[PDB]
Amino acid sequence: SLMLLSPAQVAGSWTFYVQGAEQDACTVTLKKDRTFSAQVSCLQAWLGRTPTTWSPTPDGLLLIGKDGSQSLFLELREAGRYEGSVEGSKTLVMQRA
Amino acid sequence: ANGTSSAFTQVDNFSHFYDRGNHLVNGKPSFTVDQAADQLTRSGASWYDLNGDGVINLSYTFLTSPPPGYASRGLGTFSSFSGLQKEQAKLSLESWADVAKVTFTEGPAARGDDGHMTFANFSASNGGAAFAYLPNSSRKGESWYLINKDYDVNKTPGEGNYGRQTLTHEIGHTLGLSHPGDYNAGNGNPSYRDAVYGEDTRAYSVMSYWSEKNTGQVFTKTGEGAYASAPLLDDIAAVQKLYGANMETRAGDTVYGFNSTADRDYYSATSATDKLIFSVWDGGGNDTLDFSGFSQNQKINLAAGSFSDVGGMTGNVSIAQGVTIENAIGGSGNDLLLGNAASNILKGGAGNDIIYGGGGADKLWGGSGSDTFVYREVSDSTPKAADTLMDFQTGLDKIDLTGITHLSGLNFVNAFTGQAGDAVVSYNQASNAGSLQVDFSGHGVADFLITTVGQVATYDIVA
Ligand SMILES: [Ca+2]
Ligand SMILES: [Ca+2]
Ligand SMILES: [Ca+2]
Ligand SMILES: [Ca+2]
Ligand SMILES: [Ca+2]
Ligand SMILES: [Ca+2]
Ligand SMILES: [Ca+2]
Ligand SMILES: [Ca+2]
Ligand SMILES: [Zn+2]
Repeated sequence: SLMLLSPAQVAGSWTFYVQGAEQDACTVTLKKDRTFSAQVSCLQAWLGRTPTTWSPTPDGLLLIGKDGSQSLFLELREAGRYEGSVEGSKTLVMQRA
Repeated sequence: ANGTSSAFTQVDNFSHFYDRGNHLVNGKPSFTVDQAADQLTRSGASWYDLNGDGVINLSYTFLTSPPPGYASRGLGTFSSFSGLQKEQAKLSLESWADVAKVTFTEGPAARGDDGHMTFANFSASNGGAAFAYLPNSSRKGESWYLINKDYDVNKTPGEGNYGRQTLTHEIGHTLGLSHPGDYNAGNGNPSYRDAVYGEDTRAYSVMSYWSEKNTGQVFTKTGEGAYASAPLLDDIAAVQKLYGANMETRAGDTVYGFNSTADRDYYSATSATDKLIFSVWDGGGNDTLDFSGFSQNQKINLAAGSFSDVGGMTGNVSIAQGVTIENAIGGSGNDLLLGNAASNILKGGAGNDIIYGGGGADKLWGGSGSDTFVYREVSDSTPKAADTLMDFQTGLDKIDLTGITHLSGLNFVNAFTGQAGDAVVSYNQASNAGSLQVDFSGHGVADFLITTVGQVATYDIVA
Protein backbone atom coordinates (compact mmCIF):
# COMPACT_ATOMS: atom_id res chain seq x y z
CA SER A 1 0.00 0.00 0.00
CA LEU A 2 1.21 3.47 -0.96
CA MET A 3 1.60 6.07 1.80
CA LEU A 4 -0.98 8.84 1.28
CA LEU A 5 0.52 12.29 1.69
CA SER A 6 -1.33 14.65 4.01
CA PRO A 7 -2.37 18.11 2.79
CA ALA A 8 0.08 19.58 5.34
CA GLN A 9 2.90 17.57 3.75
CA VAL A 10 2.00 18.57 0.19
CA ALA A 11 1.41 22.26 0.97
CA GLY A 12 4.03 24.80 -0.07
CA SER A 13 5.32 26.48 -3.21
CA TRP A 14 5.18 24.50 -6.47
CA THR A 15 6.52 25.24 -9.96
CA PHE A 16 4.51 24.09 -13.00
CA TYR A 17 5.80 23.87 -16.58
CA VAL A 18 5.31 21.85 -19.76
CA GLN A 19 8.31 19.89 -21.02
CA GLY A 20 9.81 21.48 -24.12
CA ALA A 21 8.71 24.91 -22.79
CA GLU A 22 10.68 25.04 -19.55
CA GLN A 23 10.97 28.85 -19.79
CA ASP A 24 7.20 29.33 -19.24
CA ALA A 25 6.90 28.29 -15.60
CA CYS A 26 4.16 29.05 -13.09
CA THR A 27 4.88 29.24 -9.38
CA VAL A 28 1.80 28.60 -7.24
CA THR A 29 1.23 28.14 -3.51
CA LEU A 30 -0.72 25.07 -2.42
CA LYS A 31 -2.27 25.85 0.97
CA LYS A 32 -2.87 23.32 3.76
CA ASP A 33 -6.65 23.87 3.47
CA ARG A 34 -6.33 22.46 -0.09
CA THR A 35 -6.80 25.78 -1.93
CA PHE A 36 -4.35 27.60 -4.21
CA SER A 37 -2.85 31.05 -4.21
CA ALA A 38 -4.04 33.57 -6.79
CA GLN A 39 -1.20 32.60 -9.14
CA VAL A 40 -3.15 29.40 -9.92
CA SER A 41 -4.68 31.49 -12.72
CA CYS A 42 -1.37 30.87 -14.51
CA LEU A 43 -2.43 27.25 -15.13
CA GLN A 44 -5.49 28.43 -17.07
CA ALA A 45 -3.58 28.46 -20.36
CA TRP A 46 -2.75 24.74 -20.20
CA LEU A 47 -5.87 23.42 -18.46
CA GLY A 48 -8.61 25.60 -19.94
CA ARG A 49 -10.44 25.83 -16.64
CA THR A 50 -8.67 26.90 -13.42
CA PRO A 51 -8.65 24.45 -10.49
CA THR A 52 -10.05 25.65 -7.19
CA THR A 53 -9.07 22.79 -4.83
CA TRP A 54 -6.55 19.94 -4.82
CA SER A 55 -6.65 16.51 -3.20
CA PRO A 56 -3.76 14.08 -2.67
CA THR A 57 -4.17 10.48 -3.76
CA PRO A 58 -1.85 7.65 -2.64
CA ASP A 59 -0.28 7.62 -6.13
CA GLY A 60 -0.64 11.25 -7.17
CA LEU A 61 -2.70 14.41 -6.90
CA LEU A 62 -5.99 15.74 -8.27
CA LEU A 63 -6.53 19.38 -9.24
CA ILE A 64 -10.30 19.83 -8.94
CA GLY A 65 -12.34 22.44 -10.81
CA LYS A 66 -14.86 24.87 -9.42
CA ASP A 67 -17.80 22.47 -9.69
CA GLY A 68 -16.02 20.36 -7.06
CA SER A 69 -15.82 17.34 -9.34
CA GLN A 70 -14.01 17.87 -12.68
CA SER A 71 -10.32 17.08 -12.33
CA LEU A 72 -6.85 16.77 -13.81
CA PHE A 73 -4.86 13.87 -12.38
CA LEU A 74 -1.08 13.94 -11.98
CA GLU A 75 0.92 10.89 -10.91
CA LEU A 76 3.63 11.18 -8.26
CA ARG A 77 6.83 10.42 -10.14
CA GLU A 78 9.37 10.89 -7.31
CA ALA A 79 9.53 12.89 -4.09
CA GLY A 80 8.27 16.40 -4.78
CA ARG A 81 7.44 15.77 -8.46
CA TYR A 82 4.12 15.04 -10.18
CA GLU A 83 3.50 14.67 -13.92
CA GLY A 84 0.34 14.78 -15.98
CA SER A 85 -0.78 15.19 -19.57
CA VAL A 86 -2.12 18.44 -20.99
CA GLU A 87 -2.97 19.80 -24.43
CA GLY A 88 -3.15 16.31 -25.91
CA SER A 89 0.08 14.49 -25.05
CA LYS A 90 2.25 17.29 -23.63
CA THR A 91 3.85 16.58 -20.25
CA LEU A 92 3.01 18.96 -17.40
CA VAL A 93 5.59 18.84 -14.57
CA MET A 94 4.74 19.96 -11.03
CA GLN A 95 7.89 20.22 -8.87
CA ARG A 96 8.66 21.71 -5.47
CA ALA A 97 9.85 25.30 -5.88
CA ALA B 1 -26.19 4.25 -33.69
CA ASN B 2 -26.06 4.27 -37.49
CA GLY B 3 -29.53 5.09 -38.76
CA THR B 4 -30.98 5.51 -35.26
CA SER B 5 -32.18 8.32 -33.03
CA SER B 6 -30.02 10.38 -30.69
CA ALA B 7 -31.85 8.80 -27.74
CA PHE B 8 -30.97 5.29 -28.93
CA THR B 9 -27.37 6.32 -29.54
CA GLN B 10 -27.25 7.65 -25.98
CA VAL B 11 -28.44 4.30 -24.60
CA ASP B 12 -26.07 2.42 -26.91
CA ASN B 13 -23.07 4.62 -26.10
CA PHE B 14 -23.65 4.06 -22.39
CA SER B 15 -24.19 0.29 -22.63
CA HIS B 16 -20.83 -0.06 -24.42
CA PHE B 17 -18.92 2.70 -22.60
CA TYR B 18 -17.16 0.41 -20.11
CA ASP B 19 -16.65 -2.61 -22.43
CA ARG B 20 -13.62 -4.78 -21.64
CA GLY B 21 -11.37 -7.15 -23.55
CA ASN B 22 -9.86 -7.52 -27.04
CA HIS B 23 -8.68 -3.91 -27.37
CA LEU B 24 -6.31 -1.39 -25.80
CA VAL B 25 -7.00 0.98 -22.89
CA ASN B 26 -4.34 3.63 -22.23
CA GLY B 27 -1.92 1.74 -24.47
CA LYS B 28 -2.38 -1.50 -22.50
CA PRO B 29 -4.38 -4.70 -23.08
CA SER B 30 -8.00 -4.44 -21.94
CA PHE B 31 -8.69 -7.33 -19.55
CA THR B 32 -12.16 -8.74 -19.00
CA VAL B 33 -13.35 -9.37 -15.44
CA ASP B 34 -12.22 -13.00 -15.75
CA GLN B 35 -8.76 -12.00 -17.05
CA ALA B 36 -8.31 -9.50 -14.20
CA ALA B 37 -9.43 -12.16 -11.71
CA ASP B 38 -6.73 -14.44 -13.14
CA GLN B 39 -4.07 -11.77 -12.69
CA LEU B 40 -5.23 -10.95 -9.15
CA THR B 41 -4.83 -14.66 -8.27
CA ARG B 42 -1.66 -15.35 -10.25
CA SER B 43 0.39 -16.31 -7.19
CA GLY B 44 -1.64 -19.51 -6.84
CA ALA B 45 -1.75 -19.02 -3.05
CA SER B 46 -4.91 -20.19 -1.27
CA TRP B 47 -6.33 -21.37 1.99
CA TYR B 48 -7.56 -24.96 2.01
CA ASP B 49 -10.73 -26.62 3.36
CA LEU B 50 -8.77 -28.72 5.85
CA ASN B 51 -11.83 -29.86 7.80
CA GLY B 52 -13.74 -30.67 4.57
CA ASP B 53 -17.00 -28.75 4.94
CA GLY B 54 -17.00 -26.62 1.76
CA VAL B 55 -15.90 -23.40 3.46
CA ILE B 56 -12.73 -21.64 4.59
CA ASN B 57 -13.38 -21.04 8.30
CA LEU B 58 -10.77 -18.70 9.81
CA SER B 59 -9.98 -17.29 13.25
CA TYR B 60 -8.51 -13.86 13.82
CA THR B 61 -6.96 -11.96 16.71
CA PHE B 62 -6.14 -8.32 17.28
CA LEU B 63 -2.67 -8.53 18.82
CA THR B 64 -2.50 -7.18 22.37
CA SER B 65 1.27 -7.61 22.79
CA PRO B 66 4.18 -8.07 20.36
CA PRO B 67 4.26 -11.68 19.10
CA PRO B 68 7.32 -13.81 19.90
CA GLY B 69 10.35 -12.49 18.04
CA TYR B 70 8.76 -9.19 16.98
CA ALA B 71 11.97 -7.21 17.50
CA SER B 72 13.68 -9.65 15.11
CA ARG B 73 11.55 -8.25 12.28
CA GLY B 74 12.68 -4.62 12.65
CA LEU B 75 9.27 -2.97 12.42
CA GLY B 76 9.68 -0.25 15.04
CA THR B 77 7.28 0.37 17.90
CA PHE B 78 4.34 -2.05 18.15
CA SER B 79 0.73 -0.87 18.60
CA SER B 80 -2.52 -2.61 19.41
CA PHE B 81 -5.50 -1.79 17.21
CA SER B 82 -7.64 1.05 18.54
CA GLY B 83 -11.38 0.63 19.02
CA LEU B 84 -11.98 2.38 15.70
CA GLN B 85 -9.50 0.13 13.88
CA LYS B 86 -11.24 -2.96 15.26
CA GLU B 87 -14.73 -1.76 14.26
CA GLN B 88 -13.66 -0.83 10.73
CA ALA B 89 -11.64 -4.03 10.30
CA LYS B 90 -14.72 -6.04 11.28
CA LEU B 91 -16.64 -4.21 8.56
CA SER B 92 -13.88 -4.94 6.02
CA LEU B 93 -13.75 -8.64 6.92
CA GLU B 94 -17.55 -8.77 6.66
CA SER B 95 -17.45 -7.38 3.12
CA TRP B 96 -15.14 -10.21 2.04
CA ALA B 97 -17.17 -12.89 3.82
CA ASP B 98 -20.25 -11.48 2.06
CA VAL B 99 -19.02 -12.49 -1.41
CA ALA B 100 -17.02 -15.71 -0.99
CA LYS B 101 -17.25 -18.92 1.05
CA VAL B 102 -14.85 -17.78 3.78
CA THR B 103 -15.81 -16.99 7.38
CA PHE B 104 -13.97 -14.74 9.85
CA THR B 105 -14.65 -15.36 13.54
CA GLU B 106 -12.57 -13.57 16.15
CA GLY B 107 -10.71 -15.80 18.60
CA PRO B 108 -7.52 -17.78 19.12
CA ALA B 109 -6.31 -20.45 16.72
CA ALA B 110 -8.39 -23.59 17.35
CA ARG B 111 -8.43 -27.18 16.13
CA GLY B 112 -11.43 -26.63 13.85
CA ASP B 113 -9.76 -23.75 12.00
CA ASP B 114 -8.64 -23.67 8.41
CA GLY B 115 -6.29 -20.92 9.60
CA HIS B 116 -5.67 -17.92 11.86
CA MET B 117 -5.18 -14.19 11.14
CA THR B 118 -3.51 -11.37 13.10
CA PHE B 119 -3.96 -7.57 13.15
CA ALA B 120 -1.57 -5.01 14.69
CA ASN B 121 0.30 -1.78 13.96
CA PHE B 122 4.00 -1.05 13.45
CA SER B 123 5.89 2.25 13.44
CA ALA B 124 8.89 2.06 11.07
CA SER B 125 8.26 1.66 7.35
CA ASN B 126 10.52 1.44 4.35
CA GLY B 127 7.82 2.91 2.12
CA GLY B 128 4.58 1.00 2.59
CA ALA B 129 1.57 2.15 4.58
CA ALA B 130 0.72 -1.49 5.42
CA PHE B 131 1.61 -5.05 4.40
CA ALA B 132 0.35 -8.62 4.65
CA TYR B 133 1.32 -12.16 3.68
CA LEU B 134 -0.13 -14.54 1.11
CA PRO B 135 -1.83 -17.70 2.47
CA ASN B 136 1.02 -19.97 1.34
CA SER B 137 3.58 -18.08 3.44
CA SER B 138 4.84 -19.14 6.83
CA ARG B 139 3.26 -15.91 8.12
CA LYS B 140 -0.08 -16.62 6.43
CA GLY B 141 -2.89 -14.62 8.02
CA GLU B 142 -0.73 -11.71 9.19
CA SER B 143 -1.37 -8.09 8.17
CA TRP B 144 0.30 -4.98 9.61
CA TYR B 145 -0.56 -1.28 9.44
CA LEU B 146 1.79 1.69 9.78
CA ILE B 147 1.29 4.31 12.51
CA ASN B 148 3.93 6.90 13.46
CA LYS B 149 3.93 10.66 13.99
CA ASP B 150 4.26 11.37 10.26
CA TYR B 151 1.55 8.95 9.10
CA ASP B 152 -1.83 8.84 10.83
CA VAL B 153 -4.00 7.75 7.89
CA ASN B 154 -4.38 4.29 9.45
CA LYS B 155 -5.45 5.77 12.80
CA THR B 156 -8.68 7.12 11.23
CA PRO B 157 -10.28 4.52 8.93
CA GLY B 158 -13.86 5.21 7.91
CA GLU B 159 -16.30 4.59 5.10
CA GLY B 160 -15.04 6.06 1.83
CA ASN B 161 -11.54 6.88 3.06
CA TYR B 162 -8.14 5.39 2.36
CA GLY B 163 -7.64 4.00 5.86
CA ARG B 164 -10.65 1.73 5.45
CA GLN B 165 -9.72 0.69 1.92
CA THR B 166 -6.27 -0.21 3.21
CA LEU B 167 -7.83 -2.68 5.65
CA THR B 168 -9.90 -4.20 2.84
CA HIS B 169 -6.78 -4.27 0.62
CA GLU B 170 -4.39 -5.95 3.08
CA ILE B 171 -7.10 -8.45 4.05
CA GLY B 172 -7.31 -9.17 0.32
CA HIS B 173 -3.62 -10.08 0.37
CA THR B 174 -4.17 -12.47 3.30
CA LEU B 175 -6.88 -14.18 1.18
CA GLY B 176 -4.58 -14.79 -1.82
CA LEU B 177 -4.88 -11.66 -3.98
CA SER B 178 -1.83 -9.84 -5.36
CA HIS B 179 -1.47 -6.36 -6.70
CA PRO B 180 -2.71 -6.37 -10.33
CA GLY B 181 0.91 -5.73 -11.35
CA ASP B 182 4.32 -6.70 -10.05
CA TYR B 183 4.89 -3.57 -7.97
CA ASN B 184 5.15 -2.63 -4.31
CA ALA B 185 5.30 0.60 -2.32
CA GLY B 186 8.87 1.50 -1.37
CA ASN B 187 10.44 -0.44 -4.28
CA GLY B 188 11.37 2.14 -6.91
CA ASN B 189 8.75 4.54 -8.27
CA PRO B 190 6.06 2.35 -9.88
CA SER B 191 3.71 3.93 -12.40
CA TYR B 192 0.40 3.18 -14.10
CA ARG B 193 2.29 3.64 -17.39
CA ASP B 194 3.83 0.19 -16.81
CA ALA B 195 0.64 -1.53 -15.66
CA VAL B 196 -0.13 -4.96 -17.14
CA TYR B 197 -3.67 -4.09 -18.29
CA GLY B 198 -5.72 -0.96 -18.66
CA GLU B 199 -8.22 -1.71 -15.91
CA ASP B 200 -5.56 -1.76 -13.16
CA THR B 201 -7.12 1.16 -11.32
CA ARG B 202 -9.13 1.80 -8.15
CA ALA B 203 -12.33 1.74 -10.24
CA TYR B 204 -11.95 -2.04 -10.72
CA SER B 205 -10.06 -3.43 -7.70
CA VAL B 206 -9.07 -2.22 -4.25
CA MET B 207 -5.76 -4.01 -4.89
CA SER B 208 -4.69 -1.48 -7.53
CA TYR B 209 -2.24 1.31 -6.73
CA TRP B 210 -3.53 3.54 -9.53
CA SER B 211 -6.13 6.30 -9.44
CA GLU B 212 -9.47 5.57 -11.07
CA LYS B 213 -9.05 8.85 -12.96
CA ASN B 214 -6.43 7.07 -15.09
CA THR B 215 -9.28 5.18 -16.76
CA GLY B 216 -11.59 8.23 -16.81
CA GLN B 217 -13.78 7.56 -13.77
CA VAL B 218 -14.75 10.63 -11.73
CA PHE B 219 -14.97 9.75 -8.03
CA THR B 220 -14.53 13.37 -6.92
CA LYS B 221 -17.50 15.23 -5.49
CA THR B 222 -17.63 18.51 -3.55
CA GLY B 223 -13.87 19.04 -3.80
CA GLU B 224 -12.46 15.66 -2.77
CA GLY B 225 -12.32 12.05 -3.93
CA ALA B 226 -13.30 8.81 -2.21
CA TYR B 227 -12.13 5.19 -2.02
CA ALA B 228 -14.24 2.03 -2.21
CA SER B 229 -14.48 0.47 1.26
CA ALA B 230 -15.51 -2.98 -0.02
CA PRO B 231 -14.30 -5.36 -2.76
CA LEU B 232 -14.80 -4.07 -6.28
CA LEU B 233 -15.89 -5.91 -9.43
CA ASP B 234 -12.60 -7.67 -10.16
CA ASP B 235 -11.90 -8.36 -6.45
CA ILE B 236 -15.24 -10.15 -6.16
CA ALA B 237 -14.54 -12.28 -9.22
CA ALA B 238 -11.06 -13.14 -7.96
CA VAL B 239 -11.95 -14.14 -4.40
CA GLN B 240 -14.88 -16.12 -5.78
CA LYS B 241 -12.57 -17.95 -8.16
CA LEU B 242 -10.56 -19.03 -5.09
CA TYR B 243 -13.28 -20.04 -2.62
CA GLY B 244 -16.67 -19.96 -4.36
CA ALA B 245 -19.53 -17.48 -4.35
CA ASN B 246 -21.54 -16.98 -1.14
CA MET B 247 -25.11 -17.36 -2.43
CA GLU B 248 -26.61 -16.95 1.05
CA THR B 249 -25.85 -13.22 1.21
CA ARG B 250 -28.83 -10.90 0.76
CA ALA B 251 -30.81 -13.74 -0.81
CA GLY B 252 -34.17 -12.02 -0.18
CA ASP B 253 -35.47 -8.79 -1.67
CA THR B 254 -32.77 -6.12 -1.30
CA VAL B 255 -32.65 -2.36 -1.89
CA TYR B 256 -29.28 -0.71 -2.51
CA GLY B 257 -28.54 3.02 -2.34
CA PHE B 258 -31.23 5.23 -0.86
CA ASN B 259 -33.66 3.38 1.43
CA SER B 260 -31.06 0.63 1.54
CA THR B 261 -32.00 -2.67 3.14
CA ALA B 262 -28.49 -4.06 2.55
CA ASP B 263 -27.25 -3.17 6.09
CA ARG B 264 -23.77 -2.13 4.84
CA ASP B 265 -22.29 1.37 5.16
CA TYR B 266 -20.84 1.29 1.64
CA TYR B 267 -24.22 0.34 0.10
CA SER B 268 -26.13 3.10 1.93
CA ALA B 269 -26.90 6.63 0.72
CA THR B 270 -28.71 9.24 2.82
CA SER B 271 -28.15 12.55 1.01
CA ALA B 272 -27.54 13.99 -2.43
CA THR B 273 -23.92 14.79 -1.39
CA ASP B 274 -23.00 11.12 -0.82
CA LYS B 275 -20.04 9.64 -2.72
CA LEU B 276 -21.06 6.05 -3.51
CA ILE B 277 -18.44 3.59 -4.76
CA PHE B 278 -19.45 -0.06 -4.70
CA SER B 279 -19.96 -3.33 -6.57
CA VAL B 280 -23.19 -5.16 -5.78
CA TRP B 281 -23.00 -8.75 -4.64
CA ASP B 282 -26.40 -10.35 -4.06
CA GLY B 283 -27.48 -13.97 -3.67
CA GLY B 284 -31.08 -13.80 -4.89
CA GLY B 285 -34.48 -12.19 -4.58
CA ASN B 286 -36.10 -9.23 -6.32
CA ASP B 287 -33.67 -6.34 -5.90
CA THR B 288 -33.56 -2.59 -6.56
CA LEU B 289 -30.87 0.02 -7.17
CA ASP B 290 -32.56 3.05 -5.61
CA PHE B 291 -30.79 6.26 -6.63
CA SER B 292 -33.84 8.52 -6.16
CA GLY B 293 -32.16 10.93 -3.74
CA PHE B 294 -29.69 12.37 -6.26
CA SER B 295 -30.33 15.47 -8.38
CA GLN B 296 -27.45 14.87 -10.81
CA ASN B 297 -27.87 13.22 -14.21
CA GLN B 298 -27.31 9.48 -13.81
CA LYS B 299 -26.76 6.46 -16.08
CA ILE B 300 -27.87 3.17 -14.52
CA ASN B 301 -27.15 -0.27 -16.05
CA LEU B 302 -28.70 -3.42 -14.61
CA ALA B 303 -26.52 -5.74 -16.72
CA ALA B 304 -24.43 -8.13 -14.65
CA GLY B 305 -20.79 -7.06 -14.76
CA SER B 306 -21.71 -3.56 -15.91
CA PHE B 307 -20.93 -0.05 -14.63
CA SER B 308 -23.17 2.93 -13.85
CA ASP B 309 -22.64 6.66 -13.35
CA VAL B 310 -24.32 7.44 -10.03
CA GLY B 311 -24.70 10.50 -7.86
CA GLY B 312 -22.85 12.91 -10.15
CA MET B 313 -19.86 10.54 -10.35
CA THR B 314 -18.89 8.23 -13.25
CA GLY B 315 -18.05 4.53 -13.25
CA ASN B 316 -18.57 4.35 -9.48
CA VAL B 317 -21.30 1.68 -9.20
CA SER B 318 -21.26 -1.82 -10.67
CA ILE B 319 -23.04 -5.16 -10.47
CA ALA B 320 -20.82 -8.20 -9.96
CA GLN B 321 -20.62 -11.00 -12.52
CA GLY B 322 -23.37 -13.52 -11.87
CA VAL B 323 -25.81 -11.17 -10.10
CA THR B 324 -29.30 -10.42 -11.46
CA ILE B 325 -30.58 -7.05 -10.22
CA GLU B 326 -34.17 -6.46 -11.30
CA ASN B 327 -35.21 -2.84 -10.59
CA ALA B 328 -33.77 0.69 -10.76
CA ILE B 329 -34.98 4.12 -9.62
CA GLY B 330 -33.47 7.24 -11.12
CA GLY B 331 -33.35 10.62 -9.44
CA SER B 332 -34.61 14.09 -10.30
CA GLY B 333 -31.88 14.46 -12.95
CA ASN B 334 -32.16 13.52 -16.63
CA ASP B 335 -31.26 9.85 -16.41
CA LEU B 336 -30.53 6.74 -18.45
CA LEU B 337 -32.03 3.49 -17.11
CA LEU B 338 -30.99 0.24 -18.82
CA GLY B 339 -32.65 -3.05 -17.94
CA ASN B 340 -31.50 -6.61 -18.57
CA ALA B 341 -33.03 -9.94 -19.64
CA ALA B 342 -35.28 -10.21 -16.57
CA SER B 343 -38.60 -8.45 -15.96
CA ASN B 344 -37.56 -5.00 -14.72
CA ILE B 345 -39.29 -2.14 -12.95
CA LEU B 346 -37.52 1.02 -14.11
CA LYS B 347 -38.60 4.38 -12.69
CA GLY B 348 -37.11 7.52 -14.20
CA GLY B 349 -38.48 9.93 -11.64
CA ALA B 350 -38.51 13.66 -12.33
CA GLY B 351 -36.51 15.05 -15.24
CA ASN B 352 -36.38 13.82 -18.85
CA ASP B 353 -35.22 10.21 -18.70
CA ILE B 354 -34.45 7.56 -21.29
CA ILE B 355 -35.57 4.02 -20.39
CA TYR B 356 -34.50 0.73 -22.00
CA GLY B 357 -36.26 -2.34 -20.66
CA GLY B 358 -34.51 -4.91 -22.86
CA GLY B 359 -35.64 -8.50 -22.74
CA GLY B 360 -38.82 -9.73 -21.09
CA ALA B 361 -41.94 -7.88 -20.00
CA ASP B 362 -40.88 -4.75 -18.12
CA LYS B 363 -42.92 -2.19 -16.19
CA LEU B 364 -41.52 1.21 -17.13
CA TRP B 365 -42.37 4.45 -15.29
CA GLY B 366 -41.13 7.60 -17.01
CA GLY B 367 -42.12 9.86 -14.12
CA SER B 368 -42.81 13.51 -14.73
CA GLY B 369 -41.09 15.24 -17.62
CA SER B 370 -40.66 14.04 -21.18
CA ASP B 371 -39.38 10.46 -21.11
CA THR B 372 -38.33 8.18 -23.96
CA PHE B 373 -38.84 4.41 -23.95
CA VAL B 374 -36.16 2.84 -26.16
CA TYR B 375 -36.54 -0.48 -28.03
CA ARG B 376 -33.58 -2.28 -29.60
CA GLU B 377 -34.87 -5.75 -30.58
CA VAL B 378 -38.29 -7.16 -31.44
CA SER B 379 -37.97 -9.56 -28.49
CA ASP B 380 -37.88 -6.53 -26.15
CA SER B 381 -41.70 -6.45 -26.03
CA THR B 382 -43.71 -9.31 -27.63
CA PRO B 383 -47.49 -9.95 -27.62
CA LYS B 384 -47.03 -12.68 -24.99
CA ALA B 385 -44.33 -10.81 -22.98
CA ALA B 386 -45.06 -7.10 -23.43
CA ASP B 387 -43.79 -4.01 -21.65
CA THR B 388 -46.33 -1.86 -19.87
CA LEU B 389 -45.53 1.86 -19.84
CA MET B 390 -47.18 2.45 -16.47
CA ASP B 391 -47.52 6.23 -16.64
CA PHE B 392 -47.30 7.08 -20.34
CA GLN B 393 -48.09 10.75 -21.12
CA THR B 394 -49.19 11.17 -24.75
CA GLY B 395 -47.93 14.37 -26.34
CA LEU B 396 -44.97 14.44 -23.93
CA ASP B 397 -43.33 11.02 -23.64
CA LYS B 398 -41.94 9.17 -26.68
CA ILE B 399 -41.74 5.54 -27.78
CA ASP B 400 -38.51 5.10 -29.78
CA LEU B 401 -38.19 2.04 -32.09
CA THR B 402 -35.28 3.27 -34.24
CA GLY B 403 -32.93 0.61 -32.88
CA ILE B 404 -35.29 -1.79 -34.69
CA THR B 405 -36.49 0.25 -37.67
CA HIS B 406 -33.27 2.21 -38.35
CA LEU B 407 -35.58 5.17 -39.09
CA SER B 408 -37.37 3.39 -41.97
CA GLY B 409 -40.62 4.31 -40.19
CA LEU B 410 -43.88 2.49 -39.58
CA ASN B 411 -46.96 1.98 -41.73
CA PHE B 412 -49.85 2.88 -39.42
CA VAL B 413 -52.90 0.88 -40.50
CA ASN B 414 -56.28 -0.23 -39.18
CA ALA B 415 -55.34 -3.90 -39.69
CA PHE B 416 -52.15 -5.66 -40.72
CA THR B 417 -51.65 -5.94 -44.50
CA GLY B 418 -48.81 -8.48 -44.59
CA GLN B 419 -45.84 -6.10 -44.75
CA ALA B 420 -42.94 -5.49 -42.40
CA GLY B 421 -43.45 -2.39 -40.29
CA ASP B 422 -47.25 -2.34 -40.37
CA ALA B 423 -48.42 -0.88 -37.04
CA VAL B 424 -51.85 -0.78 -35.40
CA VAL B 425 -52.53 1.76 -32.65
CA SER B 426 -55.52 1.06 -30.40
CA TYR B 427 -57.05 2.54 -27.27
CA ASN B 428 -59.31 0.80 -24.74
CA GLN B 429 -61.15 3.43 -22.71
CA ALA B 430 -62.32 1.03 -19.98
CA SER B 431 -58.72 0.10 -19.16
CA ASN B 432 -57.34 3.54 -20.07
CA ALA B 433 -54.89 1.35 -22.02
CA GLY B 434 -53.21 2.13 -25.30
CA SER B 435 -51.81 -0.62 -27.51
CA LEU B 436 -49.03 -0.43 -30.10
CA GLN B 437 -48.89 -3.64 -32.17
CA VAL B 438 -46.27 -3.98 -34.91
CA ASP B 439 -45.70 -6.67 -37.51
CA PHE B 440 -41.94 -6.32 -37.87
CA SER B 441 -41.47 -9.63 -39.70
CA GLY B 442 -44.27 -9.02 -42.20
CA HIS B 443 -46.35 -12.14 -41.47
CA GLY B 444 -49.74 -10.41 -41.16
CA VAL B 445 -49.88 -10.68 -37.34
CA ALA B 446 -48.32 -8.70 -34.51
CA ASP B 447 -44.88 -9.89 -33.44
CA PHE B 448 -44.41 -6.84 -31.20
CA LEU B 449 -46.66 -5.27 -28.58
CA ILE B 450 -46.31 -2.40 -26.13
CA THR B 451 -49.14 -1.68 -23.69
CA THR B 452 -49.47 1.89 -22.34
CA VAL B 453 -51.41 3.13 -19.33
CA GLY B 454 -52.85 6.29 -20.83
CA GLN B 455 -53.57 6.76 -24.54
CA VAL B 456 -50.70 6.55 -27.07
CA ALA B 457 -50.77 8.41 -30.41
CA THR B 458 -48.91 7.99 -33.72
CA TYR B 459 -47.14 11.27 -33.06
CA ASP B 460 -45.80 9.78 -29.78
CA ILE B 461 -43.75 7.16 -31.70
CA VAL B 462 -40.24 7.71 -33.10
CA ALA B 463 -39.49 5.21 -35.84
CA1 LIG C 1 -13.38 -25.61 6.32
CA1 LIG D 1 -31.32 -9.85 -2.79
CA1 LIG E 1 -32.17 -10.55 -7.90
CA1 LIG F 1 -34.84 11.27 -13.54
CA1 LIG G 1 -35.95 -6.43 -19.03
CA1 LIG H 1 -38.99 11.49 -15.88
CA1 LIG I 1 -43.11 11.41 -18.26
CA1 LIG J 1 -38.88 -5.45 -22.41
ZN1 LIG K 1 -0.91 -4.47 -1.28
